[PDB]
Amino acid sequence: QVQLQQPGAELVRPGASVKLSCKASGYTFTSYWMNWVKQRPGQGLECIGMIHPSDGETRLNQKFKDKATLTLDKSSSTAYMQLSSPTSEDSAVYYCTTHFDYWGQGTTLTVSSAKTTAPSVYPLAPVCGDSSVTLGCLVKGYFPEPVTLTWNSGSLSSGVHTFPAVLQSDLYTLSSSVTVTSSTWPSQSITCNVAHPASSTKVDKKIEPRG
Amino acid sequence: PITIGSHAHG
Amino acid sequence: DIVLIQSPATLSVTPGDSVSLSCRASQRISNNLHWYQQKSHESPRLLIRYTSQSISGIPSRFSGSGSGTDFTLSINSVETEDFGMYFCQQSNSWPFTFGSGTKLEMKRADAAPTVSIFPPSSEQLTSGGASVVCFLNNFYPKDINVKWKIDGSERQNGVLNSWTDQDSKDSTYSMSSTLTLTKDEYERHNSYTCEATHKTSTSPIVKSFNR
Repeated sequence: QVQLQQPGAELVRPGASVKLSCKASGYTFTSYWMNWVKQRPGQGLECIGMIHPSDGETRLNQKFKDKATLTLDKSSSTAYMQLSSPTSEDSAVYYCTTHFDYWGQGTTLTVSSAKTTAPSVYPLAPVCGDSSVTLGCLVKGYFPEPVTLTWNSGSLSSGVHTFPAVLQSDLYTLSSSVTVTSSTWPSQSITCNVAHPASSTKVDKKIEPRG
Repeated sequence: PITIGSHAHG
Repeated sequence: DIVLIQSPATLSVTPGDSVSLSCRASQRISNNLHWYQQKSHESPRLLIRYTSQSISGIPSRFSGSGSGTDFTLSINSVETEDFGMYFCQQSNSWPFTFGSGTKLEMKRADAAPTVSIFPPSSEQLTSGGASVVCFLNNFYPKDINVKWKIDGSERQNGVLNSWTDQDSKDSTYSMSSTLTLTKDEYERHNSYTCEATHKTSTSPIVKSFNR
């Protein structure tokens, strides 16, 4: 079967070049154009360019003429797209697709100067002296994605909103809310648990009423 | 010259 | 470059409804117009090529029409699996360009947000940073304006906003907004307010505390 295999994620320091790969299988590699598409999440799609593996004929979008370089390693049926001098505007998902019918899963490229960094995890109790109660957990200053956040080790799963992480000045912030009846908390305990595989950390923070 | 969808559909 | 204009931005439907999505081109592109569907966390999928030629296996409720500068995607009776983003793309001239997308979402009753404000935790306040968190939960439709006020005056920089996808079970949206200051600055103001304006009311929902 036709497959276009892309890594899920790449991390790059600003100013350091990165090469993304798209490994093709299950068809004649030299019979179809290979296209690269950029998408900033929640935003639209942009054609970066295309290369035909027959002879390496390349068409670039002028917008990327100083940013993107398309190459191949035909012996391994792989197409590459190299980004020069990356900046935070280059953080995006990048797809390879042949004729816009078969698509790779996309590579999430993140540009940051950060090292692997465990999050600071903060319990959020309601305003001091303030039928339902909403508690929160703030997950700040980490790198890279992802984290796994749970409440009461997963046994508290309803009434939860865990928000997508947002990268800002090299680090991610995420938050989660949980809503329970006022007879549930604080009479029963509620704790936010946060695992960050890249740092091998798992942290618990009990939500306590403010004094 | 590229035909959109021609890889999967000719 | 050829510009593609899509409308509307958002279409809110009940399963069974019929819809029409518009794409208009800045110049004649003949029949060289394609439609894609993109679901959350997925790559785009080719739906219709060359204006009206439906892709093998795409349900027959989908059809495309138009020519020259004016194109339409029709969905006969929307199923829940049809919710997501729809993009048009022209391949008349290089660089191939995409429209800004139409989001097809599930219609439900208008709902005001449940708003909750959280002062910095004492844990964070042992650090040099201070974040105030506001959760705006379970509202509909998605359009919402959130302001942070510090001693009555609006502050926009150092704000980090994150939005959930439409909830698959109740069709609402939620948003988290985080205002971060240095601890030193935080301790030099008293009043912190999160203000939400949503179509469900003429007056904003205001949540506030004094430090």
